[PDB]
Amino acid sequence: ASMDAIKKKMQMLKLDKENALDRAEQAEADK
Amino acid sequence: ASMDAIKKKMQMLKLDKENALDRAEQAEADK
Amino acid sequence: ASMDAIKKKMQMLKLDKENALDRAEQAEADK
Amino acid sequence: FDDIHRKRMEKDLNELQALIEAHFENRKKEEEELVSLKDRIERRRAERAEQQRIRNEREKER
Amino acid sequence: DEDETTALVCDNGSGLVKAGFAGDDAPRAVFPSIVGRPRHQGVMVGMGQKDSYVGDEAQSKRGILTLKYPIEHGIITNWDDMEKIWHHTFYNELRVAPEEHPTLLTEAPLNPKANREKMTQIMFETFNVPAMYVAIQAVLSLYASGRTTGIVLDSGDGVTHNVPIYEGYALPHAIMRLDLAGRDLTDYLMKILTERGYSFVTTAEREIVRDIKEKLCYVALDFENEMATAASSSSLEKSYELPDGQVITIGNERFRCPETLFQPSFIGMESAGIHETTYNSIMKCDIDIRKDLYANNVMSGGTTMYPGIADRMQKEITALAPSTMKIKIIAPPERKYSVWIGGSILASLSTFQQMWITKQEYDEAGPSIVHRKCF
Amino acid sequence: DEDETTALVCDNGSGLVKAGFAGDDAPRAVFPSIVGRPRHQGVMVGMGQKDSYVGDEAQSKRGILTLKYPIEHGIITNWDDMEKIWHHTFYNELRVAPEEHPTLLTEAPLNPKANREKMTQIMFETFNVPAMYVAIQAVLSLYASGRTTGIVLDSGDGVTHNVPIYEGYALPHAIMRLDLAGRDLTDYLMKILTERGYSFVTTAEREIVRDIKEKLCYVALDFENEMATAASSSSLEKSYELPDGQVITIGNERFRCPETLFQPSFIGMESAGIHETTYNSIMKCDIDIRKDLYANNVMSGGTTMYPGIADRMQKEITALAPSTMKIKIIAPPERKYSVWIGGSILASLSTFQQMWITKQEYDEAGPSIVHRKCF
Amino acid sequence: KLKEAETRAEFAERSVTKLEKSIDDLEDELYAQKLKYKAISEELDHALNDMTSI
Amino acid sequence: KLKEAETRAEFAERSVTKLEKSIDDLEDELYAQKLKYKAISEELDHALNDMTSI
Ligand SMILES: Nc1ncnc2c1ncn2[C@@H]1O[C@H](COP(=O)(O)OP(=O)(O)O)[C@@H](O)[C@H]1O
Ligand SMILES: Nc1ncnc2c1ncn2[C@@H]1O[C@H](COP(=O)(O)OP(=O)(O)O)[C@@H](O)[C@H]1O
Repeated sequence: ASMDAIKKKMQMLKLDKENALDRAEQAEADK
Repeated sequence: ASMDAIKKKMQMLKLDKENALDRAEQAEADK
Repeated sequence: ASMDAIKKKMQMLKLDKENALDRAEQAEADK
Repeated sequence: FDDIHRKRMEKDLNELQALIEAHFENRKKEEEELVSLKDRIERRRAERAEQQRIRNEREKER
Repeated sequence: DEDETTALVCDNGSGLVKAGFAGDDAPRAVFPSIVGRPRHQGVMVGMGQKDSYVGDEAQSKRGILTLKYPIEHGIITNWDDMEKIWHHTFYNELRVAPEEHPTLLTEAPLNPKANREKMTQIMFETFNVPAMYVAIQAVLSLYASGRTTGIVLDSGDGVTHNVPIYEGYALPHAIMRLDLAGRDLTDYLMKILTERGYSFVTTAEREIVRDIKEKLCYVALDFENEMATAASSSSLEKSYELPDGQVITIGNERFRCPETLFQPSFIGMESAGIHETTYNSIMKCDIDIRKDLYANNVMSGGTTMYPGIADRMQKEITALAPSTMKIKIIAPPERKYSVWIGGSILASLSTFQQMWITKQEYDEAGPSIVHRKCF
Repeated sequence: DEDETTALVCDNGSGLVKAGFAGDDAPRAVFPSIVGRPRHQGVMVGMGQKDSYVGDEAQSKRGILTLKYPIEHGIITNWDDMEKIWHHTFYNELRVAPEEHPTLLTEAPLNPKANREKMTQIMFETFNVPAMYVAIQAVLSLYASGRTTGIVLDSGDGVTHNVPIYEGYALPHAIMRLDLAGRDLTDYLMKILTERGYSFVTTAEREIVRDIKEKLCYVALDFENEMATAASSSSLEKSYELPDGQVITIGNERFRCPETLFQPSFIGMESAGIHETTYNSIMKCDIDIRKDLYANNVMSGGTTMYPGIADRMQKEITALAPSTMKIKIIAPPERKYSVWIGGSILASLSTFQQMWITKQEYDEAGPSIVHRKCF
Repeated sequence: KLKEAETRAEFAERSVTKLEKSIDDLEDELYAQKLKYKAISEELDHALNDMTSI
Repeated sequence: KLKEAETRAEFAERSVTKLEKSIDDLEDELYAQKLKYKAISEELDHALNDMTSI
């Protein structure tokens, strides 16, 4: 019975982190 | 129970995504 | 007749002496 | 220095999980035990109350 | 009966209703804010008899009436009784009709907004006034006394406001609104006269005590010394004649009541007294303000008319205040009725004719408009 | 209870006192900085009753007490009351008598020397503490947050200090001390709730308003837009339960009070707000300092826990700051509780054992010694 | 004394059966709160442990 | 009859006293149920209304 706010944002903020982490590694490799 | 799980997971993810994002932005921005 | 003459003369003189005194005190106090 | 911060997160997250569990479980144990107990106390009191009401009616006839 | 559309001015407080027209120097008439109702069953037939009586009618027939005041420590709650008070004030005394005149009413700066909204609503919807303006009692108190700078000490029947104004500007953080007033003194005097063997608990008894207070009371410059002699000798006693021929002799109660203004603990109030609130309202202002406010503590409202009150407060403020600087209380004879006069001054200023809510803007917006248009 | 002479640590504000022991990462107890005294005459006999109540006792028995705060704008003005607070704070709840343990007390960087001298004198002459130190609150906040660099905003009940520190060095020429604080925010809320029909003038009432503020208020990321809707519709109102079962409903006042931090003119304060205060400290530091201070706005003290404040302070500085530059706020959940924690960190650092004033040096020099030894 | 005692026996017993009833009617309605306020809040907290598992 | 009526009046008075105590306790329990329920339902409505970003 998750509250949508917590489920949706925990996953989205988790994804911002994972995506940003991969972007940091990727961009760092480029730079 | 107030959302104690969230209060801490919230801090964890906001900090982790912000740090990962700061890394993503720097990784590219450093050129 | 309550002392109507006095009620007003009283206000006149208390105000006039207080103002004159305030002036006397300032006139010297200003140095 | 940064190890202090890591230690703080280690204790806070070990505490968080201990707490999510303790917060919930201490209430579920105390609370469900309390209602189960007092649901029974409530029923037993209601039964006794009915029995006393009956006893009072019987004495009134006596 | 007026030959010009002069604004009507009225101070509708918890005590008295003061009214007249803008441009005069005094209210034309003053009477209590009272609507009275019979507390008995009628037995004679063809006796007339109203359901309710207003102002002087309420007091004149009070022997069988319970008397109520629609304004509670500065706010209007019983607007229906106030409609009757206004109708009486305007039509049976001033002989004016708000429909043909703009109207100015007034309240304290920290008075709940509901008061200004309800006064605006009734004058526009039941009296059809062409315009309205709710004024600040502090503004009007300084206009009447002749100051742009000073502390308004409006110590009347409802509430004491204590507001510093500098060069025409409010210094609102320093306002010390205090729940200490002339209304509490009437009830306190009823209780200490009970201590003397003359119990007072009913409306008639309350009106008797309000009359005793208004005619016999004072505060004195030195309370403890006045107390020591009043408590020891008949030489400081004064009698009062009651409506029914009874005589009450009053001693130190004559000042112990009024002293509550300096010692609020007498009525269970958590307060240091009116002189400290005056002092602190100045002390919270900048030092280039304080020099002008301490020299201009200005009295308005009732209780300011008690012997020793201006000297009593000036002494206490001076004792709390720093030296070199001068501390003074302004306490003009136009006391208790000076806010009305200030209303006349404001209502008649050329610079004020753009401040009116008209009966156009009012209906488009509703009564909440007063909250944006007046101040 | 303790097996070592660990220092005891307290952060004593104009609001509350946080207390625990050196070496921990949290206070063990919190007390309000309050000493209460009865304002009524006892009638019954044998009901106990203290001359004064301290901390939580003062609030629990507050129905008939006047409640006073010994600390104002960062300093102790009443140290007899602080001695009762410290006995209670150190011995009754933490269970440690200072006689056998060093004590650390805190102050703002420009806090009057008289206050650090009394804090030192009291613990040495009344509590016989073996050693003392008076710490800078900004130092303590940076230790707790893991920083050596940043602008410390200690925005509590007393005074906002605003001090830049870089690589552990003070940059005093860039301090923007401001007499704008949480106590003033509460006073403003009392006045605007009065406008809504809920006047608060007594101690019990003052404590209710402080409770309303702490539970209902926020700053908002965008005040004017938040107010435009809150002042227009019930959809942004929140109720609060008053102690007697009555309720109060609050709209834009819910955020207008906290807004005084950004708009000090609401309380008559000559200030552009806490974000320009912060910005100017960064601006006044050397050009190779500024980048690290823009990236480290440090949140400590009260008011830092209003909703929207962490996001609002970063946005407001970003709006004043040059483009390209990264503006960052340090505002974790452990925000503000950073000053108590730092007291614990400092007291227990091995590099700080030589900084303790012993009760040797103290008696030879007297309390003025703190000015020579603490920093 | 008997009429008063009998009247009081009735009033006191009436108060007893009135209170036993208001108490039952109290407790019974009260247990409903008692059994559902904790179970609702308890299951809410149970659910929270799971609600927060994301 | 009086001793019996007094026994009933006093029995019932003692019993009503116990019942009155049961009510006082019951109401305190009720308040605890309501207050805890209120606190939980509200702490969650507010915790979730403010803690929306995760
Ligand atoms: N002789 C008097 N001495 C002191 N106060 C008086 C005297 N006569 C009338 N008053 C008081 O004036 C008060 C009327 O309130 P008022 O001051 O006119 O309202 P406002 O505060 O708006 O000016 C009443 O409490 C009344 O008892
Ligand atoms: N979450 C919050 N909401 C509203 N106001 C707060 C909050 N937390 C703290 N404050 C306010 O901050 C003040 C407390 O001052 P504080 O800085 O915490 O002293 P200290 O330095 O010992 O920590 C009080 O006026 C309190 O109302």
